[PDB]
Amino acid sequence: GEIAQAFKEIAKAFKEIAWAFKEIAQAFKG
Amino acid sequence: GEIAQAFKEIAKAFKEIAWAFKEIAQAFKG
Amino acid sequence: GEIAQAFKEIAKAFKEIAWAFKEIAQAFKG
Amino acid sequence: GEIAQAFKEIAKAFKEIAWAFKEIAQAFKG
Amino acid sequence: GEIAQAFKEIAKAFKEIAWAFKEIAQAFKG
Amino acid sequence: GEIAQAFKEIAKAFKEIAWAFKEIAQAFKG
Repeated sequence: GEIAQAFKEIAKAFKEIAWAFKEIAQAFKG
Repeated sequence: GEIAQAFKEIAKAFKEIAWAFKEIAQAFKG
Repeated sequence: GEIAQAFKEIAKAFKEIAWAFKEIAQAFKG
Repeated sequence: GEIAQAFKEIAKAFKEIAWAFKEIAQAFKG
Repeated sequence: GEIAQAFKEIAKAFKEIAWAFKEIAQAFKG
Repeated sequence: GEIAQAFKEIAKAFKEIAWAFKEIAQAFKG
């Protein structure tokens, strides 16, 4: 289904956003 | 229908947010 | 109905967010 | 329902994070 | 009910991330 | 299913992020 595919893409983007947030936090902490 | 179309547009925006986040994280690495 | 309308409004909100973070990614170039 | 409500709350928080990112990037340039 | 629960937890965390970014932006303004 | 598991993982990652930026925000005060 198109909706199921969109959810998969949204999950993948959330994980990429999470990883970028963690890199930014490391930049401020260091 | 219209619900599937809205989810495709949500997914598109999420992909663009994830890309921007990766760009921002890369700027904090120089 | 209003289920469709809710996801349509979510699509608009995240398009606004995508615009915002594209501008932030550009602002870090300067 | 509950998923749409959570998307809306996430969108509102993203917008506040975007505004703060803008002020931070602007600070780095004067 | 798992996906709705996960979305509620994501929304909770985003509210807290937003609070922190607003504090950080205020620090850069003073 | 799998998509529920993906969002459960995302929830755990963003709670870690909220924790990280709580510390960063309070470090910007002294």
